[PDB]
Amino acid sequence: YPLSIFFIVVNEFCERFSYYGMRAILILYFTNLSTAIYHTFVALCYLTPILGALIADSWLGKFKTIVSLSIVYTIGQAVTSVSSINDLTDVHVVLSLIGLALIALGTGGIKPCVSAFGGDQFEEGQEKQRNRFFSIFYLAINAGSLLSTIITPMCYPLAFGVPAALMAVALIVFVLGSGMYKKFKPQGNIMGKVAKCIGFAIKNRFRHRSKAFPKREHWLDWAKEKYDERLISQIKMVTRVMFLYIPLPMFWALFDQQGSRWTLQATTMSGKIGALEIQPDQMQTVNAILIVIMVPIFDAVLYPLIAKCGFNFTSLKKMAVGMVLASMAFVVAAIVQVEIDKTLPVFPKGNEVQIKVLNIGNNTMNISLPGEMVTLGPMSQTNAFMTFDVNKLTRINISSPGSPVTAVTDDFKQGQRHTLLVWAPNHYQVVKDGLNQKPEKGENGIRFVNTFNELITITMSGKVYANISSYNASTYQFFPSGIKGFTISSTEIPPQCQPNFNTFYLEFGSAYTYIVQRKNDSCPEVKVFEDISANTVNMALQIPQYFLLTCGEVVFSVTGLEFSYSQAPSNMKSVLQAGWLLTVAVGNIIVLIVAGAGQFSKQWAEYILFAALLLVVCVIFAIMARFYTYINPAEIEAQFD
Repeated sequence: YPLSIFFIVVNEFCERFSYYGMRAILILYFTNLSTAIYHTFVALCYLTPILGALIADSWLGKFKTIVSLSIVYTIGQAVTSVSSINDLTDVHVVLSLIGLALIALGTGGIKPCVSAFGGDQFEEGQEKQRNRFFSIFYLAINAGSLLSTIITPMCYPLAFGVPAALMAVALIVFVLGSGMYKKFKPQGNIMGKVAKCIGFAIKNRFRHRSKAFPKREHWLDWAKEKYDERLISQIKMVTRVMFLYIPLPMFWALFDQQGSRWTLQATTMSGKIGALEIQPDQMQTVNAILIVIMVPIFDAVLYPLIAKCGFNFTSLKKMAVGMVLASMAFVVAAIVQVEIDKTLPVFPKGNEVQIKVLNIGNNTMNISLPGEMVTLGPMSQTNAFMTFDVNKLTRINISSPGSPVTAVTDDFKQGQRHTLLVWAPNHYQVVKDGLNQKPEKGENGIRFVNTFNELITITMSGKVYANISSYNASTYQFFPSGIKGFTISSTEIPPQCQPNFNTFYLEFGSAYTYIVQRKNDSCPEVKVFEDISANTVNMALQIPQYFLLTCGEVVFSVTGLEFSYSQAPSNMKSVLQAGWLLTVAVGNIIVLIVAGAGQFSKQWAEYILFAALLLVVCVIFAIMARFYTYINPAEIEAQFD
């Protein structure tokens, strides 16, 4: 029996491995809305499966569609790669756009058919062996995911071309197994038959308003009037099973959160392990690492042990329990979410304005501000931002001991942090900061200030600041952690001056401002001032919140596809798979429905998003589980004719 299986398993592992490659690249290629864009196309890929089962069981069977959809899948990836080269080498965008739609079909028509195809090989009441396959099969899906991430860092033609090539390798091997596959063909228009049967029955029910209206079957009492009984039996099994899925999709909206929402939180939690220098975006991989080792344990020890004590868990029992751990997983995040709040600074909102003042002169200056004054010595700054109201910024006076007063006639934008630089009694400057949140992806911004009469130019690892006016600062640019070297160039600088310099360790999430000042020998000097503190909380603390979800998703997901396959009738095995996959499609809509948040504190969203909904669904789902939909032995009922 294993012979024909290996061709199938290696195909999915090889296939889905390449599939993940396109994911990270796509968002980078085009560059809150990232949540929509990331989720929108994720759901889109799961609408196509609708086109999968219909064609598969109503036309050419299952073997043909896999081969056909495999070819069209590769073309989409290949076309997108070359079309991208056409735009840069030489309307053009239209070529790239078409690839996306073509790529989706393969991603859609393959997932349902492949799963149903594997199960067919098991026929001799091989409950344990067929289940072993599904446990093995799911372990293969994440195997590709793990390898995809590690190779991604190590070009566009190869970035797109190379992943596409593997699918061809996967495609070729699957063909070789044709002589060994156990395959079945359709015997008519199954989809059409059901369509007509449903319409006639309900139409008949509409008739006889008060004549034998009480139905002994909610729908079948009327369908039987024209159609074959065993035909009614098959639809009856599928109709009941599909009902149980109504409460399921909410859960998938609770698992996807790790893709973006948690990764966003990883930005503010970058306390780096001493041993290594893990990056923020790599945390998602931790789900892959656990799942490969966790899956064998459950099948190996846990399930046999549970049997010994006589708990006798059923598929329904596990699925209901599986949702519990996922729910409890999120509340752990909320604990971590509130914890970080003790360290992150506060940013202005709307009509609020935050002000920072930095003195770079050689003499102390006195600053007059609405309802308060600040005196800052040479090369000194305020240790924290000062918040103010836009309307309350009425009078601003600047003076130095023994110097005339100087007013400020500039303007400030509400909702933007502003910095005031003063170097002489009547010489000041107003500059915008640009950033009003934690830096994206964890990198730390850097800028510079000009004090010399002439323009200056500075370069630092592929990024250049040039033509900077005197007593005016540039805008921030972001660099990774560690230590970076930089060089300066300016006409006023004599050649003999040394422009080579090095920085201190950067860590993650910090924001420092440099200052350039003249030495007695005309050589420049470098001073550093902080604006935002470095991230403190360690990143490994996300492991707790991760383990429960992955441990809970192994018990849930594995049973989901297996239980969907068993209850399906021998004729419409693939159709139900669409229902199962269709569950995920709805899920991403709910998170998309979030749109704006009622308030700002993220801790609220992390909590109500699961507790008020997921648990309520669980109890509601349990009620439906009380109606023993598992009591259907789909394998034997057909034997009754």
